Amino acid sequence: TRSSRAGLQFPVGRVHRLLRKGNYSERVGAGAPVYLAAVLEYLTAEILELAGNAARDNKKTRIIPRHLQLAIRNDEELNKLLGRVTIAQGGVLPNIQAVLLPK
Amino acid sequence: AKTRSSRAGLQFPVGRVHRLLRKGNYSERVGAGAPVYLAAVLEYLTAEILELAGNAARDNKKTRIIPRHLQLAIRNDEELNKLLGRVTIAQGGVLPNIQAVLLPK
Amino acid sequence: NIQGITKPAIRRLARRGGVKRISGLIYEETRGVLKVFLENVIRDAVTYTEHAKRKTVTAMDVVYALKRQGRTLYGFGG
Amino acid sequence: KRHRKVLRDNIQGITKPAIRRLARRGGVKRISGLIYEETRGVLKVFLENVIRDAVTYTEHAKRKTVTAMDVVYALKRQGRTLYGFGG
Amino acid sequence: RYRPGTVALREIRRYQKSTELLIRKLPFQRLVREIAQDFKTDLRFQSSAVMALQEACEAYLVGLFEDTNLCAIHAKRVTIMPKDIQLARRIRGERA
Amino acid sequence: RYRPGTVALREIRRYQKSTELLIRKLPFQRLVREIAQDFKTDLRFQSSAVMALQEACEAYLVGLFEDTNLCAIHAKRVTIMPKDIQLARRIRGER
Amino acid sequence: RSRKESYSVYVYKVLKQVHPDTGISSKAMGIMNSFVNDIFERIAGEASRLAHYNKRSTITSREIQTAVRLLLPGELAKHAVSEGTKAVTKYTSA
Amino acid sequence: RSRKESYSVYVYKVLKQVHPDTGISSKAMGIMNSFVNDIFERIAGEASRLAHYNKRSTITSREIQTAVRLLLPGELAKHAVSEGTKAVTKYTSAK
DNA sequence: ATCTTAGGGTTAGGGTTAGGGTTAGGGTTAGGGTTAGGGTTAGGGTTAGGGTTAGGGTTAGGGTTAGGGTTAGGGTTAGGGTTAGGGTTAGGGTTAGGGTTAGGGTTAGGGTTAGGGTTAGGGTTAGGGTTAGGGTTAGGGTGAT
DNA sequence: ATCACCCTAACCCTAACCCTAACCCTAACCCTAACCCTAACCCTAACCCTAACCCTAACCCTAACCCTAACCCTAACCCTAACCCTAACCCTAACCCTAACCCTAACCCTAACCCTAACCCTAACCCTAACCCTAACCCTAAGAT
Ligand SMILES: [Mn+2]
Ligand SMILES: [Mn+2]
Ligand SMILES: [Mn+2]
Ligand SMILES: [Mn+2]
Repeated sequence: TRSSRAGLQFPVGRVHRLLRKGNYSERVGAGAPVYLAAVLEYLTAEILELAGNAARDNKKTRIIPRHLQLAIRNDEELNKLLGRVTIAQGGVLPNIQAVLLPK
Repeated sequence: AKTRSSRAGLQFPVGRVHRLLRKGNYSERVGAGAPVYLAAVLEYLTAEILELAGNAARDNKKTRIIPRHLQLAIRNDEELNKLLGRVTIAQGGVLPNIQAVLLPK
Repeated sequence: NIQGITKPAIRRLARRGGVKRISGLIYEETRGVLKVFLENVIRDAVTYTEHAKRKTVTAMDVVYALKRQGRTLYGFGG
Repeated sequence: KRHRKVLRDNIQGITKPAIRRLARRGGVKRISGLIYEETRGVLKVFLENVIRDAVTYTEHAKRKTVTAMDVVYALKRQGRTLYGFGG
Repeated sequence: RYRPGTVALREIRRYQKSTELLIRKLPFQRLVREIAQDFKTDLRFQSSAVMALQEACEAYLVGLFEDTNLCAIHAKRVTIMPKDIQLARRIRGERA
Repeated sequence: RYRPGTVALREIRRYQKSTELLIRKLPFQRLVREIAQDFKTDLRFQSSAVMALQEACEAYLVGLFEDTNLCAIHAKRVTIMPKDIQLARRIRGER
Repeated sequence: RSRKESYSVYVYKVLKQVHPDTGISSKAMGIMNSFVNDIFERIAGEASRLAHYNKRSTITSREIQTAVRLLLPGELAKHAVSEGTKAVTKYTSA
Repeated sequence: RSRKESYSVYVYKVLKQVHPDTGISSKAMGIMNSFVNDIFERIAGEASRLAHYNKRSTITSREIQTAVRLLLPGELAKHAVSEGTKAVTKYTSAK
C-alpha cells in the first residue's frame, strides 16, 4: 500500500482518488496525496491527543463530543482553526464574567 | 445570428463564459444552457449596478461614473449592499452618516 | 409555534452564555432573532432538497445550508 | 549596488492627524488620547496578517516581487475582498 | 431564600458544564415544520435534519448570548437588553 | 474660536463626503516594507500592490471606527476608547 | 508580451443601454471587472458543489439557477432567475 | 442501498497510537469524520486555487504545502509542514 | 435675541489629463464531423417517514415577597477640543540601471490512459464493558446571629 | 468570623445499551502497460521597481487655554429575581401504512474532441471634452455683544 510506503495510517490511495474526483485540478501530483494524508493524520492525532486527556480528566475512557469541544476551545490554535465550526453536543467552556461574581 | 450571445439576446459573451466554466475546474462537463443562463445573470447584475451608478453620477453633476458612484449605488440599495457586504470598493469612500447623539443640542 | 420556545427555555440558553440578569423584553427579541435564523437556514436547506428533486429535507441539506450561512456543523455526517 | 538602509519603527509614520482623519470618516466626534496607540497596534496586526499571506503567495509563485494580485488573493483569504486592483 | 443573583450563578455553572439541549424537541419540531411549510408544502424532515437544525440554533443563540452579555457589561450593566442583542448582531454583520 | 464639537463635525462631513486616502503614501510604504522584511528579505513590491494594501487598511480601519463609535454610544459616550475598539474586535471575531 | 482579458466591451455596451449619456472611469471599470469576476466564481463554485452533491458530472443551467437562488438576495435573484431563463429559452429556439 | 465511505478505520488506528487505553463515542467519531472532511476540502480547495493562479494544471505537494501554510495557525502549520515533508521524503525512498 | 467672521458651496475659464473613438491585427469562438458515457427513462424493491393511539411526571406558569440594579440628576475634576507657528518630510517629476519577471524554444519524465490482480474496509452480528440511573453521603458554601 | 441552611458532588451501588471485536465478501486500490503533453530548463528581452538626484509648501507636531464630556455620589424607583403549587403537555414506548427514495436495467443524445475558420476584441495611438484647479464670489451660520 502507498500508506505503508509513507509511514502513514491515513489512506494515501483514497486521498489521491478524492483529489481528482473532487474537481480541484486537471492532474494530481504523486506526493500531493501523501503530503495531504499526513497533514490530515497529524491534525487528527493532535486533536485525539488533547481529547483523550480531557476524557482522562473527566474519569471516562471513551471520548465523547464534550471531550472534543473541551480540547478544541482550550487550545489557542485548534480554536482559531475551528473558529467558525460548531461541534454538535459539545456545550460551552465554563466561563463566568468577573463582574458577575459575588461582592 | 452566428455568435451564441446574439442567439440568446445577450451582450455578455456566452462563448467566453462557457470556456471559463471548463477552464476553471468546476465540473467534468458544462451544459449547453449553463453559460447562456450565467452570462444573462452576470449581464442582469451589471445592468442593475450600472443603472444605480449612472443615477448617482447624474446627481453629482458628472458625466462619468467613478468608483464613488459605484459605492454610493451599492450601499444605498438594500440587496446590492447585502450581496457585496463583505466586499471593499477601492476609492469608494463611506456613505455620509452622523449618529443622532453626536449632533449639536 | 414561535411561543413554544418558552421564557424558561430562553433563560436556560442565556445561562449557558454566562448571563446573570435577563430583561423581560429580551424573551421577545430572542424569539425574533431565532425565527430569522431558522428562516435563513431552512430556506437554503429546502433549496438544496428541491434541487435534488426530493420531498424529504435530509440531514445533509441542513448541513450544506449551515455551511453556506457560515455556521458549519460537525457530527451530522457532513 | 551595495546596501539597503535599516527599516525601523515606521508604525509611528501613521501619525495622530492621519488616525484622526480615519476616525472622521467612521463618524467619530471625540477621540481618546490612548486610541492613537491602540489603532497603531490593530493596524500592525492587520498588515502582518495580510502581508504574511501575500508573501506566501509570492513565495509560492517563485517570485521576489509581491504583486497587486498577491495582495488581492491575500485579502480574499482574510475575507476582506478588494475590488479594483485586478481579479 | 437566596439573594438576587445567586441561583442565577448556580444555573450558569449547571448549564455551562453540561451539553444537553435547552429547547424541548416537540415545540421546536413544530416551529421547524411551520417555517418550512412557508417555503414549500408537502415537506418531510429527516429525524437527524431536525436535530442538526436544533443543535445549530442553540449553539448560535448561546454564542449570541455571550456577545450580548459583553455588551451589557460594556454599558456598565449586568442585565441583557434588546439594545445589546441589536449591537451584537449589528457588529457581527447580521444587522447593517 | 469654534466650540469643542464644531470643527469635529465639520471634519466628519469633509471626509465622509470624500474618497482620497487619509495616510500619507510614503510613511505607509515604509511600514509595509518593514513588516514584509520581517517575513522574507530581498522583497520587491509592485506600486499597485502597495496601493491595494493601503486601500484595504483604511477601509478596514474606517469600518472599525464605525463599530467602535457604536460601542462608545452604547455606553452613553461620545468619545472612542480602547475598551470600545476591543469590544468591536471581540464581537467581530478577531479577539 | 501577454494578452489581458476583460469584460470592458460588455460593461460599456450595457452602460450605453441604461445611461446613453453617462461615461465610466478607468478605475470604475476595474471595480466593475472585479464585480463580474467575483460573482462569476461565486455562482460557478456553488453550481460546482450542487453537481458534486447530487453525484452529477455536469453543470447544467439547473445548477446555475439554484446557485443564483442561494447566492443572490430575494428580489435580485427573482429578476436574475427570470432574465436567465429567458436567455436560455431564446437560445434553444435559435 | 449504497456504500458509505468513512475515515473511522484511521481515526481508530491514530487514537490507538496516542492513547491506547482510550476509546471513542459514535457521536464523537462523527465529529472526527466531519473534521477530516472539512480540512480535506479546505486544503484541497486552496491548492486548487494556487495551481490555477500560477497557470499550472497539476496539484503537487508544493501546492498542498503552501495551502497548509495559509490555512493552519502558526505552530500547527509548522508541525504539519514538518510531518508532511517527512511522509513525502519517506515515500520517495521506498518504492 | 443683533452683529461680525470664517466656513464650503459656487462660479469662472484656465488648462491639463483622460477617456472614448479609431485604426489594424492576433487569437479565440464558431462550424460541423465523429465520438462515447453521463443521464435518463423504465419498473419496482424497501427504506423511512408521519400517524395515532397512552401514563404519568417533568416541566411550564401565574402570583407571592422584597432585593438591589437601573436610572436620574447634580457636581466634580480634567481631558481632548481648538488655536498658532516652525519646522519637517511628504510629494512632486525628474534621472539612470540592472535584478527580475518572463516570452518562447526544446526535451523528458511525470502523469493519465487501460485492466486484472489482490486486499482493504464497508456492512453486519453480537457478547460484555462502560456509562447510566438512584440513593445516601461528606463536602462547602449561603444567608443571616 | 459564628451560626443553621441547602445542595451538588462524591462514592458505591447494579442495569441498560452501544462500543468494538467479530466475520465475510465487495469493491476499491495497486502493479502490469503504452502514450501525450505539462512542466522543467534556458535563454534572452524588457519592463519596472529601486534609488538616485532636484526643490518646496503641504502637513505635522508641540505646547497653550479652557470648554465641557466623563464619571463620581446618591437617591428614587420598580424591574425582574426567588419561591411556590396548579396544571398543561412533552416524552418515551409502542404499533402499522405506504409514499418517497433510489436500485440499476436498457438506450438514447448530449457534451467532448478535432481542425480550419472568420470575427471579435486586445492593444497601441490620437484628440478634445470631461473635470481638475484656484481665482474671487456671495451665502451661511458659528458664537460673541
Ligand atoms: Mn526589520
Ligand atoms: Mn486634557
Ligand atoms: Mn540582466
Ligand atoms: Mn452536440
